[PDB]
Amino acid sequence: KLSEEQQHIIAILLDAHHKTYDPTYADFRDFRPPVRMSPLSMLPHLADLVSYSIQKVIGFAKMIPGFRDLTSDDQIVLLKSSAIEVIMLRSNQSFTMDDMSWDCGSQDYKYDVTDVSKAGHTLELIEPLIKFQVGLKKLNLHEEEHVLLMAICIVSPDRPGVQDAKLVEAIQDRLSNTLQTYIRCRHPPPGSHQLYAKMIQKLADLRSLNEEHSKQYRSLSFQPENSMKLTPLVLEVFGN
Amino acid sequence: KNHPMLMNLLK
Ligand SMILES: C[C@H](CCC(=O)O)[C@H]1CC[C@H]2[C@@H]3CC[C@@H]4C[C@H](O)CC[C@]4(C)[C@H]3CC[C@]12C
Repeated sequence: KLSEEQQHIIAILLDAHHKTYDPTYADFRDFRPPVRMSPLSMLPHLADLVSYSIQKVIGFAKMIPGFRDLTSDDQIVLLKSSAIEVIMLRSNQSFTMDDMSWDCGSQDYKYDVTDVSKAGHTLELIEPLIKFQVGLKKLNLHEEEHVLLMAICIVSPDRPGVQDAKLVEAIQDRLSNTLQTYIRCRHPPPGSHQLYAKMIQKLADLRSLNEEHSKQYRSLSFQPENSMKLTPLVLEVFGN
Repeated sequence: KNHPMLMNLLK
């Protein structure tokens, strides 16, 4: 029926999210300006956007109940592996099926397939990413479920390099049970039909998107002219 | 693999 602890967890995550995801997107003005013509014209802007987003995901992760109990090394492994996935997940909030784009408050900060494809990454990444956004949007998750999914994504014991996988697993299960119980007690059918299973599938979809993003990143890292336009944080998190 | 900025943001 959702223990006091589980309600506690959900409250913590909702707050953590509100403190790390600003729906006014007021900080986007600090990013190097977007350029829509477009040979890699969107790379500078989106590089800053992603770098900024990485910082926000780290802020969120640190507030996840139990994350603080992990070692510095394990925290780093988890963030490095989940960053792009959580970024793709949190972005579902600005994504709109009306015109298949991420509407971040204004024309200049509204990104579609043509914009997102001007940063060195191909449709081999973008097409599946857009499909993912649609599938996730169609789940019509409660914000409670959205934040739980992001936290579950971050605290994954099977990430390469994890040391105390047992501690990680325990922390994740606590989150996974909170999710399974919230769906049962707070998400009325039919919208709840196999919802947990579908949410877990999205975690699988994100692994695939992550793998493809990594593949293309490596390729691009072989070209200094592009790597030159990224940020130090991106270079560090994604590989240098 | 020594992640200075990440480590700093986590602490
Ligand atoms: C604008 C969107 C977020 C909206 C929000 O926060 O509400 C973000 C989240 C998912 C991001 C894509 C991730 C993969 C690629 C990374 C590369 O470093 C640059 C291109 C790449 C294609 C990104 C583009 C910008 C996206 C679509």
